[PDB]
Amino acid sequence: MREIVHIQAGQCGNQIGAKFWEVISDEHGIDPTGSYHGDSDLQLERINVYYNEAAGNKYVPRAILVDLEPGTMDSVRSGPFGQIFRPDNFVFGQSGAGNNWAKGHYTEGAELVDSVLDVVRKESESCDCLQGFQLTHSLGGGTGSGMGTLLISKIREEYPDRIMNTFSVMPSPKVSDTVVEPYNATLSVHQLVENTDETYSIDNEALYDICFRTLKLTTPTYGDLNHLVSATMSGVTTCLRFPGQLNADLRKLAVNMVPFPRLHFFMPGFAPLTSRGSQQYRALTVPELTQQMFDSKNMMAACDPRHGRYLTVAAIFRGRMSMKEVDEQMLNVQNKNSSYFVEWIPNNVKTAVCDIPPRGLKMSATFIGNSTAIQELFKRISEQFTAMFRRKAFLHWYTGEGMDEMEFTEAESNMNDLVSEYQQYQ
Amino acid sequence: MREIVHIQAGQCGNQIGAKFWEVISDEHGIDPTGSYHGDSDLQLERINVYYNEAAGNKYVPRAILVDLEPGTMDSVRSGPFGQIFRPDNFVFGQSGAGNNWAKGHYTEGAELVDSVLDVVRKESESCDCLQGFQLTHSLGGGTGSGMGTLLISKIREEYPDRIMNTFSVMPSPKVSDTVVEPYNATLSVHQLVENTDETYSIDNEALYDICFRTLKLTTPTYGDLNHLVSATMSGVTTCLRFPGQLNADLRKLAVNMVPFPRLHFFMPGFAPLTSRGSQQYRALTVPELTQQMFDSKNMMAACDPRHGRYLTVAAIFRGRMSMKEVDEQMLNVQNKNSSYFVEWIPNNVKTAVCDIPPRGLKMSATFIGNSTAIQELFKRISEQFTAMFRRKAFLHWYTGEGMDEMEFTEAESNMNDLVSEYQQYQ
Amino acid sequence: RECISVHVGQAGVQMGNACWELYCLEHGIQPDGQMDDSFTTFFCETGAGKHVPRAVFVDLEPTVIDEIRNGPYRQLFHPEQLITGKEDAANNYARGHYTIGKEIIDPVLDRIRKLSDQCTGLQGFLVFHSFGGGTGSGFTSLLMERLSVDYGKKSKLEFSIYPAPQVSTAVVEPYNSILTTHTTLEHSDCAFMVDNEAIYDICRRNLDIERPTYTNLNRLISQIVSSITASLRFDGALNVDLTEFQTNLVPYPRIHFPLATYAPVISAEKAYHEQLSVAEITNACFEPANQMVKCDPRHGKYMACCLLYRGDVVPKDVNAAIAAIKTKRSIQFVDWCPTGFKVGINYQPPTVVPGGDLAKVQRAVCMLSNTTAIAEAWARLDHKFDLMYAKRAFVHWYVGEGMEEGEFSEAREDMAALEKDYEEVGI
Amino acid sequence: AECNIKVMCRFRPLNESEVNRGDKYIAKFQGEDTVVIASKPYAFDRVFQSSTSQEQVYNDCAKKIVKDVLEGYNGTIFAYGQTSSGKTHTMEGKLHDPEGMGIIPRIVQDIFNYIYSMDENLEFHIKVSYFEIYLDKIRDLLDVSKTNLSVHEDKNRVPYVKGCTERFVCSPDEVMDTIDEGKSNRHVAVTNMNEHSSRSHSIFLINVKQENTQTEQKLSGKLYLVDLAGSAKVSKTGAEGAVLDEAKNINKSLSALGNVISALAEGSTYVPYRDSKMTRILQDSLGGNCRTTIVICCSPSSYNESETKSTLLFGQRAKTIKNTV
Ligand SMILES: Nc1nc2c(ncn2[C@@H]2O[C@H](COP(=O)(O)CP(=O)(O)OP(=O)(O)O)[C@@H](O)[C@H]2O)c(=O)[nH]1
Ligand SMILES: Nc1nc2c(ncn2[C@@H]2O[C@H](COP(=O)(O)CP(=O)(O)OP(=O)(O)O)[C@@H](O)[C@H]2O)c(=O)[nH]1
Ligand SMILES: Nc1nc2c(ncn2[C@@H]2O[C@H](COP(=O)(O)OP(=O)(O)OP(=O)(O)O)[C@@H](O)[C@H]2O)c(=O)[nH]1
Ligand SMILES: Nc1ncnc2c1ncn2[C@@H]1O[C@H](COP(=O)(O)OP(=O)(O)OP(=O)(O)O)[C@@H](O)[C@H]1O
Repeated sequence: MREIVHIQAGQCGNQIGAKFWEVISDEHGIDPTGSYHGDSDLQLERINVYYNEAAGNKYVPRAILVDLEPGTMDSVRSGPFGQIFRPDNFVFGQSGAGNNWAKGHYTEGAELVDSVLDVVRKESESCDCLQGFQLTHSLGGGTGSGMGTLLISKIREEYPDRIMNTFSVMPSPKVSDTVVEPYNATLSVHQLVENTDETYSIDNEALYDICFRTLKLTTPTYGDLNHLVSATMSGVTTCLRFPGQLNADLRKLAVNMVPFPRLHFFMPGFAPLTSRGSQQYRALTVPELTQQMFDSKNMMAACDPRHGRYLTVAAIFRGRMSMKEVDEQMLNVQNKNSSYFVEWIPNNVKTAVCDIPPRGLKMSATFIGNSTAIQELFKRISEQFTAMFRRKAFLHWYTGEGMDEMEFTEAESNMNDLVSEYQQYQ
Repeated sequence: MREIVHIQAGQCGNQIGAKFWEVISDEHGIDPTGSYHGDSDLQLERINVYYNEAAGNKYVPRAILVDLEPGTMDSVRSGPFGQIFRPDNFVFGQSGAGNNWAKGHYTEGAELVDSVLDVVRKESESCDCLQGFQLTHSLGGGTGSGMGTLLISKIREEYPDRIMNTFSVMPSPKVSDTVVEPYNATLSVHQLVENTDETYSIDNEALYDICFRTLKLTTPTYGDLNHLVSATMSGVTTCLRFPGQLNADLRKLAVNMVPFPRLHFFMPGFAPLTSRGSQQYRALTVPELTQQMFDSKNMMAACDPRHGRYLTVAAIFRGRMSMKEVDEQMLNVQNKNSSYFVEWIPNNVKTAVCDIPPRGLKMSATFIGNSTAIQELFKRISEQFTAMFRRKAFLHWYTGEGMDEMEFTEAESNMNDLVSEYQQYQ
Repeated sequence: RECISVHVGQAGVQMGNACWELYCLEHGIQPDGQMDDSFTTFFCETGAGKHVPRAVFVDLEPTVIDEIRNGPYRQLFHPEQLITGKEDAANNYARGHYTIGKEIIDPVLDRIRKLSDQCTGLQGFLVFHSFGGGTGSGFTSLLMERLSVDYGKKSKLEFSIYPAPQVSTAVVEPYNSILTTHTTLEHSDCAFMVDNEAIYDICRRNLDIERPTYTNLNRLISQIVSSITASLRFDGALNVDLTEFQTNLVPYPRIHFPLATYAPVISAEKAYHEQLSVAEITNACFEPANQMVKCDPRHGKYMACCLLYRGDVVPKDVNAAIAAIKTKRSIQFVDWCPTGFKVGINYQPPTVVPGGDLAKVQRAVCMLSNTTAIAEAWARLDHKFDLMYAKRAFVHWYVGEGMEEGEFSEAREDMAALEKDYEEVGI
Repeated sequence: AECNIKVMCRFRPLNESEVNRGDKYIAKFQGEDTVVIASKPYAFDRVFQSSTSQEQVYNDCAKKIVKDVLEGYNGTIFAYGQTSSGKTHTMEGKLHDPEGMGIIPRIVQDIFNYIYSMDENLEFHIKVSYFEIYLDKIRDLLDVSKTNLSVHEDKNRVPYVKGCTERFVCSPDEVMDTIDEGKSNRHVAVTNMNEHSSRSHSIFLINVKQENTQTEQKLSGKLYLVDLAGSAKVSKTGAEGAVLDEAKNINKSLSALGNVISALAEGSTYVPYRDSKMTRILQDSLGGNCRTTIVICCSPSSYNESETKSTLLFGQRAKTIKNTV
């Protein structure tokens, strides 16, 4: 019933994807070996929505790990939950892309894309009725942006009616661990803007910004950053994994958040985000959570929403709570801040709640926002691309794989178009 | 119901503010950890008027500690009741003001005032219905007078209808632990006279004068001085923290004590003030308390009231008592001393009583007086400012932060005006 | 005399789970499926010492259906009657009507046929849904159109939950409500309405529940829909039937929108202190803030009014109460219907659920009344729709399903036709 | 510099499915420029009545466009309307007959007849292309192998098709041959409203390149011939099964360009051409160096009164548009 096919592309997509199966396995109460040791019967009610049944009451995940570097799979396979994945799903190349979009899209990806399409076809026909695709990648690099965006195009050709969901991390100028980020970035959004129906814009610097102020971790690693973004992946698919008073499927989130076919780049958020040294000094009631959800500094994107206007926003709550306090908080949050909300839509908020909260927390929610402040990211990314493209810097490596410079200009044409599209509705 | 937002600015404001939460916590019966261990049910009736409810029956105080010196917060956090405060409320800078009003108001305060306005907005919207602001600062120094008076201006802009209460200690020539007191003093009263609705004028030398005669402490520290002034902070807000036969809210005290918009500088006092070696030789009946309340030497200001005339006075009693003896004492105290009371007002006294006295005392009261003798403090403070300003002494440090010398003259224009205002009604 | 019902959407099944637990405890039906002519209207006789409701919970999304199968009330409802789909409507009028709607009506429409053939005294139909969603908008108009062309003459008691003026759960609910009302304006005989923040206001002031949930909201809604059909179940001094709601409330075939309210709403500790008679509750239901819809009745004029009482209510003091309402000039009736009062009484009193929020009362009342006050809500819904329609907001999802821009214009002008009818009839 | 897009209208006679139902002839004409429907005038450039034959429509609408596209500018003509409105018969008709043939053979014949009238030194290089946008894929009909082509940008950022079969043609009879085999491969489905229901948008290009040997001046003009499908209601057509998927992709396109005309009419900032890929083809026609002429088709029956009123006001929004010619 409404299965979701997971596909982990790129290095970062494998990390957050590995953490995604980790955090939800504790919610369903699945051992790392694959056997069930939970407590609730509702965990088995919708275990098939992500997993597949097998002999001995073992549940293998419907994960397809793809990467052009075999060392990444060795780290994921040797992890805590690395043994639960299927060995057949671990398809991979031998030579890395080396942070080149042309290699992972034309030459290095084309030899492997024939091998992955037969694998995802197995997981697609084996299910009862597939709903969509939950993909994880990074706009930087070559294997994430090149090969990850390639199979988005092929899956659009084969399954044009299904939902194409993407949890994509993207670069920024303050934190940049790669020189070829704007070239890889502008080439990836050309495919995401046309093919995919929904995308979550996650900025890496905001993952560090949120851990200083609210969580105040003194020694944060990448695993801590994967924990908070993977919670958002669990929040979006909570309504169909457990029952609730007001269920909202991933398609039900799409129609409320995607007012136009191109304006589907969202801005995720999550709460409660509180340190252990300040957990006792906080009330779990919803008004203290609602002010944290719509906070300018709480979200995992560096774009300040006060510099623009929200096109449409969704909040999927979790846990047993009172609906009047939930619904009335959505009223005062938007009318008091009417300047930060478009007047040509009467109600920008979408509500949803579930009866089964995460383990260890009684009250929680996930913030999903499509705002016009995201064009600031497209502004700085476009200027970094135009600054390096205007003298043809770092393009001769791309031409070696048969790539034309006009495609960079066509990607540049798409960049200012979607920028001007967000500027139309502000 | 009628919440009060506490904000501790400056070094001395943090000390008396820390003592303020200490003395009232024993009245409400709150542990330093945050749990309740009292005896009466009325303590929980109005615990929300200062505290916020949390999980595990824990009550965090609605205190916002602000200071430009991080060493002060380490002493307050490591105190007896330092662990009950919220860690998020501990906002602070790194570099001290160094006793400069311009630094804490224009440059050093402006970088932090953006950080504190979002914190007080959280405590303001989280409450049911805010009543006012209970602030503590010192007219001396830079962080108390500069940054503390700055946010008074910003809160007046955001909340012009709410009450702005200030318990402000001020300098004197006999006891002066700082060279830049009159410059910091005259700049602070320019903001307090225009923005705030009510202010308590506390003189530091009178805190020492009262401890010799009545209390006769042989080794008094600053903590002993904080105890007697913090009792006055509990007396002003007793009517809404516990029930009484004649309740007087902080706004009900304002209209009786503030006959004109500028004449709101009060003169606090407290009784019983008796040593342990003379407690048995005193009667707790109200006539022995009333003569101590209106005594010239009992108050915590060095201005002698016999040299002027009382504009208006208020006395908020505490404990179960007889109203006839209370009311009749207010009659003979004013008619026998008609020279020390204005003839153009028929009744200068305001009465109030509560049924729940402090712990360890059965009878008590707080003296609140607006008298024309306070101009003597403005006289000596103005002469010290004019003596140093007439040759531009100690002004070049203020000009480094972009401050103009005309603002010192404008502050000097306000000084003689409010001095002449008190002289009009004497 | 019998009647069948179908529940659509999360709003329907949540009221379906809440109303059938009320119907079973009234007739002494234990939740295990077993315990004379009182339960025959809704419940059947399954051979010997066993019953089954005349209910079919239909929904495209399967989370609510299997929860009822794994819920506490497993043995009451038939396992086959609990129909489940394959893919959610996803908040779209078109998706629950054409793609997912067409492939599931065939199991559903033939079921209500043969489920009615075993019956003999089928008085009509009553549905439960909400036009704020997709399955409640598209699939509901499809089935109601599919049975109206077959039966036609039988009644249809619609119970839709409209969005509030400022509170709202979705963002595209004007598009969902404006399209489904284009088909409901002509086929539906009558349609009672419920609101979101209004019913919250009932439990906030009178019932003092500062933290309610949808489970509490559906209980008092179950009291409303159970009290209107209480005349046919139990014996009454003045028995009324489901056909009375068509004759006495619908002055014109395209003005078929009554309001809904209920009284007395009172808590346990407050029930013993407050006096219970017909005079105080007769003034409570006509109180404007005591309605289930944010709408001022003083602005409009009541076209018709119906009253249905329960418990030990004699016909003397109830007639004196309504006579005081006639001379009270706080509200004004329209000149086109001076004697716009339909009184009813049933002997069986209002029950109470074990552990419920409502208290036990010896009498109750529920008022359904047509009025011209609801034109401003259609003006409000039509006004906000023009803001989004001018920018073509959220349109690419509907045309991606198979529709076009034309029927959006038909949905706009059809509601525009309703406003000119409401201001004309309100003269 | 700026030329207004010519908006013309055409009504047809009642077909067999409408006269037996008993629909009333609501089409009321007032002169040539304006038409009255339900006591509402709708001003246009030229309204064609039901008695207008195939040759009469061609000489009035697309006669000067043959001269404009050969002068050096571009050209584009397309038909908007509902199913059974007469869009296929207007453009396609019956090609092998002299009278019953539509516009697209008449466009071909006028180009070659004009070349024979010109002097010999003007060398013409005409290449034809023909594809269709079906199930959100640009399937080529000249070759059956490839089913999806890409749309890339040229030197001046004007989008156009790449990889399509550009057949170089010499004689006019060969252009008639490739049109006939192309229409034979067209996926034409059957429904209740029209047996010959074109369920997609057939784009036919005639890229006329010309250059003079004496002056050495090269000129080119893109001549787009688009024949779109009908915005029909599912309740009227009674669509079920595979035809529902065909209805989705066509309705996305006509709604997408409907946003373009409303965006261009009201004068938006962004002008979202990139909603649907069908709208990407028509960028140069509506906001390029082209001379566009929209010819809306409608039925005079009372049964299609709602969709036809939407088509007329859609035409009124098209009148306020201007090209960057
Ligand atoms: N929040 C996290 N971010 C990560 C993590 N690992 C990498 N990154 C960030 O994502 C950026 C690029 O993503 P990747 O590491 O996956 C580069 P990729 O594997 O796709 O290409 P190649 O390794 O060259 O084959 C990278 O520069 C980091 O800023 C991680 O574990 N957690
Ligand atoms: N009654 C009390 N008075 C105090 C106490 N501490 C200081 N003071 C008096 O207040 C005077 C100035 O107040 P502060 O100590 O707070 C100087 P401030 O912290 O505002 O500026 P900086 O320390 O330079 O950043 C000071 O000279 C004392 O006369 C105290 O604990 N109790
Ligand atoms: N009063 C009340 N309203 C409800 C309840 N459950 C759902 N609703 C209403 O249903 C509306 C949402 O539309 P639904 O038809 O339920 O949507 P859905 O069931 O989530 O399915 P999708 O539309 O596909 O997302 C909300 O605006 C609610 O007002 C309920 O238990 N009580
Ligand atoms: N102007 C006209 N005069 C006479 N007959 C016409 C006219 N227009 C259309 N017809 C008749 O209609 C028939 C088919 O109509 P047609 O296929 O053109 O409908 P359509 O609306 O163009 O379909 P589609 O929705 O596929 O575009 C033709 O065979 C022809 O006889």
